Amino acid sequence: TGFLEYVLNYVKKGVELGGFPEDFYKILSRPRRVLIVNIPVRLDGGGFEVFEGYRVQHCDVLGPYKGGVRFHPEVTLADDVALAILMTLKNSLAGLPYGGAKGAVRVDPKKLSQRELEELSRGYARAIAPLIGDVVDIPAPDVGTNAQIMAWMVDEYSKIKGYNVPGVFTSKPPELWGNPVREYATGFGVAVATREMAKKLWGGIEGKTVAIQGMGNVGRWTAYWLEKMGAKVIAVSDINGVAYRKEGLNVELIQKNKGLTGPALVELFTTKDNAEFVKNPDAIFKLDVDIFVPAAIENVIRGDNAGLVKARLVVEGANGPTTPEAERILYERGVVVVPDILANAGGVIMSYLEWVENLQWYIWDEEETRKRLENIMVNNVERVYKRWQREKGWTMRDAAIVTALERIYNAMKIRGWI
Amino acid sequence: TGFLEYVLNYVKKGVELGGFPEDFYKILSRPRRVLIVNIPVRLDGGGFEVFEGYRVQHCDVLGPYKGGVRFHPEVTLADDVALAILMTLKNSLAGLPYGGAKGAVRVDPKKLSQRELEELSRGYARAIAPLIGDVVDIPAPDVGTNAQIMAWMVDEYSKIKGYNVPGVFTSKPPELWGNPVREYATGFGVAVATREMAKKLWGGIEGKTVAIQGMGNVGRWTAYWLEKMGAKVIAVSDINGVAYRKEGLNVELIQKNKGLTGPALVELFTTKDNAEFVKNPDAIFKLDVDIFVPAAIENVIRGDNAGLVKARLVVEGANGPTTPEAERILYERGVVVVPDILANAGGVIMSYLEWVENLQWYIWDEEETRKRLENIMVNNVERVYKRWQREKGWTMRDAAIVTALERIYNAMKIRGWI
Amino acid sequence: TGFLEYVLNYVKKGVELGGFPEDFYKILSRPRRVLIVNIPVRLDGGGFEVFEGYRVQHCDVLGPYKGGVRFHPEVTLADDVALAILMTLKNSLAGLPYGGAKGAVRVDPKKLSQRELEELSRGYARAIAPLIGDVVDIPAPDVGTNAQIMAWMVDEYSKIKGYNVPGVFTSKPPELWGNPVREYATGFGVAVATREMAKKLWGGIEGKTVAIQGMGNVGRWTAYWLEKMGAKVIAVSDINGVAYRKEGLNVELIQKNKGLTGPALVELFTTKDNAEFVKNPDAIFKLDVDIFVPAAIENVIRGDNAGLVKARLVVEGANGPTTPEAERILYERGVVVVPDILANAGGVIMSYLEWVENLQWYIWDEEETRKRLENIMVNNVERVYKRWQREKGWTMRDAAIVTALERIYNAMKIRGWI
Amino acid sequence: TGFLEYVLNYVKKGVELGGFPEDFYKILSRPRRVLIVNIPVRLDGGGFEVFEGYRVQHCDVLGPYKGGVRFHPEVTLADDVALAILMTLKNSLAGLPYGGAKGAVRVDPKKLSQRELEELSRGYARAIAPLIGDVVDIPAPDVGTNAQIMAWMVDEYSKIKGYNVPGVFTSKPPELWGNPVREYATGFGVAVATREMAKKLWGGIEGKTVAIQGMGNVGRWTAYWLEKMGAKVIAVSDINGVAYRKEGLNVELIQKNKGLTGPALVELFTTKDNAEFVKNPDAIFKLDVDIFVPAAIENVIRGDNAGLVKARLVVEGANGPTTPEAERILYERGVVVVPDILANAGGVIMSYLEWVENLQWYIWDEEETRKRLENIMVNNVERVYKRWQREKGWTMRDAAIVTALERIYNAMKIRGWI
Ligand SMILES: NC(=O)c1ccc[n+]([C@@H]2O[C@H](COP(=O)([O-])OP(=O)(O)OC[C@H]3O[C@@H](n4cnc5c(N)ncnc54)[C@H](O)[C@@H]3O)[C@@H](O)[C@H]2O)c1
Ligand SMILES: NC(=O)c1ccc[n+]([C@@H]2O[C@H](COP(=O)([O-])OP(=O)(O)OC[C@H]3O[C@@H](n4cnc5c(N)ncnc54)[C@H](O)[C@@H]3O)[C@@H](O)[C@H]2O)c1
Ligand SMILES: NC(=O)c1ccc[n+]([C@@H]2O[C@H](COP(=O)([O-])OP(=O)(O)OC[C@H]3O[C@@H](n4cnc5c(N)ncnc54)[C@H](O)[C@@H]3O)[C@@H](O)[C@H]2O)c1
Ligand SMILES: NC(=O)c1ccc[n+]([C@@H]2O[C@H](COP(=O)([O-])OP(=O)(O)OC[C@H]3O[C@@H](n4cnc5c(N)ncnc54)[C@H](O)[C@@H]3O)[C@@H](O)[C@H]2O)c1
Repeated sequence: TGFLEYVLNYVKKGVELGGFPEDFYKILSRPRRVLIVNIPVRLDGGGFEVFEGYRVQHCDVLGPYKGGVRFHPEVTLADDVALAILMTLKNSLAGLPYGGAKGAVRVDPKKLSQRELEELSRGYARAIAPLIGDVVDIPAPDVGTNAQIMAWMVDEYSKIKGYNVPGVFTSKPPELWGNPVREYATGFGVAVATREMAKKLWGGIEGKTVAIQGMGNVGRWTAYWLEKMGAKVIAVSDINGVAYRKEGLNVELIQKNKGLTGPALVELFTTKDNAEFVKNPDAIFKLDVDIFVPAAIENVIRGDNAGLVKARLVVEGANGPTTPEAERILYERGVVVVPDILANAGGVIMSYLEWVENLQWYIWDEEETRKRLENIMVNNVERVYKRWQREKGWTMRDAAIVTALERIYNAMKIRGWI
Repeated sequence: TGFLEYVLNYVKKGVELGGFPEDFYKILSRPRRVLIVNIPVRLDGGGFEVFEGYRVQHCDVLGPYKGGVRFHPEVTLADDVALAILMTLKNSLAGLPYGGAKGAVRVDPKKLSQRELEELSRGYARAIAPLIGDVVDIPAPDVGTNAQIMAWMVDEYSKIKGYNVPGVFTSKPPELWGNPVREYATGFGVAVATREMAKKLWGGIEGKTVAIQGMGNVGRWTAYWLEKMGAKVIAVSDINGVAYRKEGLNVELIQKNKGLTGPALVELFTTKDNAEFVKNPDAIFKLDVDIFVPAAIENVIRGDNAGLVKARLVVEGANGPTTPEAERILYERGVVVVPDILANAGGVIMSYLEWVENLQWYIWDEEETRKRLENIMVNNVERVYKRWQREKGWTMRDAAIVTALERIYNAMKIRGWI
Repeated sequence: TGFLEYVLNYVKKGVELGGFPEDFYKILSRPRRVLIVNIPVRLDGGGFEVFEGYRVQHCDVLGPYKGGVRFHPEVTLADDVALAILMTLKNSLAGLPYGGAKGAVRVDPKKLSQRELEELSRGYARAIAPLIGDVVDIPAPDVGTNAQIMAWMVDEYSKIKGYNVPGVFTSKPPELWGNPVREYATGFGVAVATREMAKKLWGGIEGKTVAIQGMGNVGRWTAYWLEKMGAKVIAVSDINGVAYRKEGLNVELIQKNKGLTGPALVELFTTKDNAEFVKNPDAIFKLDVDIFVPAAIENVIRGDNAGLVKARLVVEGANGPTTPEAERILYERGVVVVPDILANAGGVIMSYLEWVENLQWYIWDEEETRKRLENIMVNNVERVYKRWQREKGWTMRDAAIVTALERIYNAMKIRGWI
Repeated sequence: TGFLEYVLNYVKKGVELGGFPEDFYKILSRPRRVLIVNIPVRLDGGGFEVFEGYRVQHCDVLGPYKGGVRFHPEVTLADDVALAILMTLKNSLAGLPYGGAKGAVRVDPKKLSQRELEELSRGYARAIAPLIGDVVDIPAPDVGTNAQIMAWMVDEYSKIKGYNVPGVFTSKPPELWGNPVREYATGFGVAVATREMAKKLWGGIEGKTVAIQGMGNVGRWTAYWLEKMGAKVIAVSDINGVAYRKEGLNVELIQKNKGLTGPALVELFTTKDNAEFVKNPDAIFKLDVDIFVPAAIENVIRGDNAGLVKARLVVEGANGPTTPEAERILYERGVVVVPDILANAGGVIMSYLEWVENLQWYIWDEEETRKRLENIMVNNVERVYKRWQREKGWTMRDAAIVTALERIYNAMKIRGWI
């Protein structure tokens, strides 16, 4: 109910800004339908154990329910219900024909063997099965789960139905009806998001400075595709330190090191390439750069350090890095931040594309996929802009919240729900 | 949560007496599946309100989930999960091929308008529709619901399947595939069970004196069917006092004045039929009668008054009339008490008989229905007695919880669940 | 294929006798449908294995398919196709609305661990699932299978549909929606059949010396129920020897000590009773009784010992105990041989009742069930008797088969199949 | 069974060369499902007849089963099971999400009328109906069948589902949701493969000499498109003889005179083209050419003529034209032979494209169809080629098989099947 409150405030805040009837907020604060279950599993080493899991199907209007499932020992309904609501605003803002769901299972995957894990996975999918499906609810991986856990579920559902049902789960192995672009979908998306921002602020991202935080799965690929567009990745921090380069770091090294972890991949720019290694994860901030990209964790661009920020553009790659207090501070100095909800939505858009491909049992090539993925992204930005520019005091954040909140309201009205 | 904690302890006490593995208890302690739903209703005044509702489905093994739904404001899942647990054992004990479930909806029906109520009922059914059917989960009425509500849910479900589904809900109007016996179902059972226990103890019931407490739906019908079996109903009470007649009360008046409220029945036994009267509804405990039948409210026989009970046999028509302490007190005095899970099951069994009739689109006459109900009841009273006499230091209560718990245990074994 | 070539002629014989068209023979020759599956099992004590299985579905005119499933290593398709054909005729003759089928899985159940057997059993039900159902095809146990295996199958199929499906497999545990009367269903039937025949040849079975060969399941209860009808059993054989007693073997002992194996039973007759023991299971043949009942195995009355037979009436309780050559001889001596397809059909009939009960989720008492079984058998022997006497030269065998080929034939015509 | 043992051995090698566990061979060896059915047909002036048919569904891992249905009198199960295993491998190699299946009906269509042939075709689609469907099993034409027959099966299936289900059968009439490109699919694919194989060996087909064997449906269109790619068709043969012309045969005569049989087209080259014509058809094995294409029958290049071919590149147009022994020879003589499983896969590929179009109810133009078709084949070639070089001693066929076994094995592992 902690995190939940926050979301209930995030959405409630948006409503007041969009002048929406209290009735609208009503049907949004409560999930449409929630299924709680207890999966019984017989440990290969031992006796019995029944795990409690669930699926949160928040809203349907734009299309089928979409959302990943978590496998963490400290999970609760309220958080996922709260998360599910967020998933509804994201898809809506992404311009996808998706609803918003979120599932979970209370267990520590690091306590189960391959047999016990696959056993639980199959069990969870078989349990919620009567309520999911390729056109009703398409679960996806999250925290504990991964492409492999999804695969087992896809297979379990397929045996129940008696035929192969690929579209019921997304982000599955390339060998099991999946699309490879998923590897850098979020990154490529972050790069396209920002590239479009510059084209409207400075006229183009070409030849611009870039300071990315976190060479994980987001930051890493955000730097690669960024340069391919015309940016200069001069800094790429991480837990250890940073990698400076006034000419621009050689990101092409990332293609031949897609498994060189994040921290080590930071050293690579120091050991192999010739770059300045300033051991300190708090330097990329004050560093004189055009664009700063926090693609690591949350609570990074707080108020106590908001002053250090030198970049005039902040594309939130990580989830909720800039605190509300900082959001204000940064906006009153010129620095503008792009709503993470919009920027890192490339992940969902990718799952969407995988899904569409599954329905017509046809897989597109990398080039093909990347283009549609980009096209959507490019069109999502153009939308939030018009709203943002047609209002004073309204931050990108607010523009994005309303824009999403407005698509849902619109659908519900036409549909005759309110 | 305190009531649940109470039901779980109750189950443990039984899991041990029967000597079942803890794994068995692991499967029963948690419900098989829960479906929380939020149905929005358009009120007359204003236009919007979303209600909280759900359907707990405890265990399958003996057959489809069965259980009523509660329409009450102060409702919580925990308590309802507990009821579904008790509904599972009760069905097992009754010999019915039923599972056990329980649904609820937080709302006060005495606040909604006739229209709004129908709208809510149809919304509840339509929301839980995918998880119910005449062979998967058959709901029924409870505290805030009645026959009329069942009717609105039967019609709704039927307009969803595209044809008539009479067995998807029991306890429905006689004019809508119901069975008139429901009126006296429970009372007829209490009477059948009391007679059987009387036989296996005194050799016969008739001539035996009976004192029933409460002239409600259970009590008034128990006092009527018991006299038909030979008993001698000499005393009946309600909130307004007690009606005594040594020669014996004329129960025929009950059938000639059913629906004549409860307290008006008491005064009726005084006006028409000559009967003494005392302005004290607690005098029935004092009476020196052979059999005492509490058919009103719980905690009526506490440890602070157990020593005032003369009766040698106590048959529970209501739920929880005897306190765990009063139970022991009386027991070590020679007074045996017949468990409610066994005695008042005449209502649950009747619903079974209605369901079976609905599946074959054939409704038996009243005599046919009665004979099938009497048969089941009698057989149930046998199974509990035989076991009760096998162990030592075992109360009737104990025998039921184990006998019902053992039928579920074996079911899960053959099925390969444990 | 030798057994199949046999059955095909067994039928062709009936076709020429009844004078049915050859087009009829054509359709009844080949099975309507045949599903072959390979189930991969992960041997616990090992790695992998792929078992071969199938399910033959012969004729559907009378109603849904009904046959048993064999778990045996020497099972071949052809034999089962032949077994299917016979099952269709047997179900027709039995006066049931069943089409008769057959199934088998090549394996030695006595070579697989319990965990392995369940897995295999569950895989067979899962594989053929798309072609079975409480109203399309209801399997049953047979040689390598049993009630427990039937349970695992019902269970599996049920987790596939999503709800409980009892009527999908018969001969299931009494605790899992089965019926007790199945214990002695076959025997009782043989008892009723011999009783009816004695009423048409001698006018009553009262005081008739009977000799039962084998004390397994059939002979065991055939002897017990036979006495209750007035007959008197003097001899009973088995692998160990023969129990003689002209006064009458105390059959009540059979119910007292059931499940005491075959050979042990013969001894019990020597211990508790004063029966005379003879070390030779071929003595029963030489005995001069009124009614002989072969209930052990096939090829018991061959053409080399037919003359030795003294009984005036022969009732087959086993499958094919009388050899063809012997049937011929046994007949030109005034000895009537009641066909196995008519006498031991008590088993199929009992499976039909259990089924009819599951469809209505209502279980009948042993009384109701026994009486119903008896009824069907009587009208069968009756129906078969009228035609037998109508023709000259015909053997009960002929009359039996022809009666069967007739009900199926009349059905195909009315439906427009031929 | 001879061909079955042959195909089984053909796949045994691959399992070894690839280093897969024997478990893989276990499950891949036996067909998952086998539906055998007997369709009764009422002959015209005649009477009755029951035709035997079946569908072998081998392996559904990469996607829904796919395979053709044969109408030949000399048909046997084993052979069809064998062919189904090949289809399973072929579909894998083709990079299509297709399983592998094969159907057959034992009959000689050149004996039945149109009315009877229609009744047989519909009865077959109707008999297997429960085990097929646009996402389960998509049959197709083969020896005794064609588009006309598929049309009848599609209609019979559509009247069973209650709506039009076009994607259940492929290679159906252009007027019936089909695609024209099917006409030259195989030949175009063979042409694309060789053109791609040339580039790797030399650097282009432009200028290279080509010799084809048989101007049927495969060779004919292989020659047409081959020339369009820079090739120089100097020899086209058939049963009637050969046609040489070092300058290059004008293929325009093919398209314009499409549907002019095989041999006739050959004469047309001797009449409307100054090409030589030698009676002896074996001459094609002497002409020194860069590329040779056997597109007529099997057993064309054996051990007795292997050492005579001049071509440095041989592309298998027909099925199994090159003898195992001759393969040994030709290879150790510097001649590379392109596996038929890979080369003529063009028709199976097109079959996939027709399907995709049916699922989205949209038909592309010839250009669109050919681009996707060309791409797939080009990609299949690369995959095989790249793996072929990674090992020594291996042959094109060797790498082709393993390339196919790998995609399947991988999917089975990720799925938990092994
Ligand atoms: N592709 C996705 O899964 C996805 C989509 C939704 C949103 N985003 C969000 O992006 C964030 C990161 O995701 P990811 O996939 O890149 O994670 P990741 O786990 O692959 O990488 C995170 C990186 O952060 C670095 N890091 C930790 N603390 C740091 C600090 N103080 N300063 C600098 N670097 C630090 C780590 O060393 C690591 O390399 C999350 O908040 C996530 O929700 C990711
Ligand atoms: N047939 C059923 O619905 C059913 C089945 C399950 C269990 N029982 C249980 O039996 C009890 C009564 O059910 P019912 O359907 O007859 O209810 P009811 O409302 O028809 O009647 C209860 C009666 O109790 C009387 N009463 C209350 N306090 C009393 C007191 N101190 N002394 C004497 N009379 C008193 C009331 O005035 C009323 O007439 C409940 O606890 C119920 O759950 C009933
Ligand atoms: N009850 C049924 O399931 C059923 C229904 C169909 C037909 N019948 C047929 O009846 C036959 C027997 O079945 P069952 O279930 O009673 O078998 P069972 O296995 O229970 O008992 C068979 C008995 O035959 C005895 N036996 C073997 N050889 C003997 C010999 N030479 N002389 C004397 N006794 C001998 C054994 O010792 C054993 O006690 C089978 O052929 C079966 O197919 C039975
Ligand atoms: N397009 C397809 O359907 C397809 C796909 C799978 C594989 N291939 C295989 O290709 C082979 C041929 O198919 P098609 O469609 O061209 O067949 P087709 O019947 O249309 O043509 C074959 C041609 O081969 C000629 N021929 C036979 N023996 C010959 C000889 N000794 N010398 C020269 N010519 C000879 C015939 O006269 C005929 O014109 C078959 O084995 C088939 O399975 C075809």
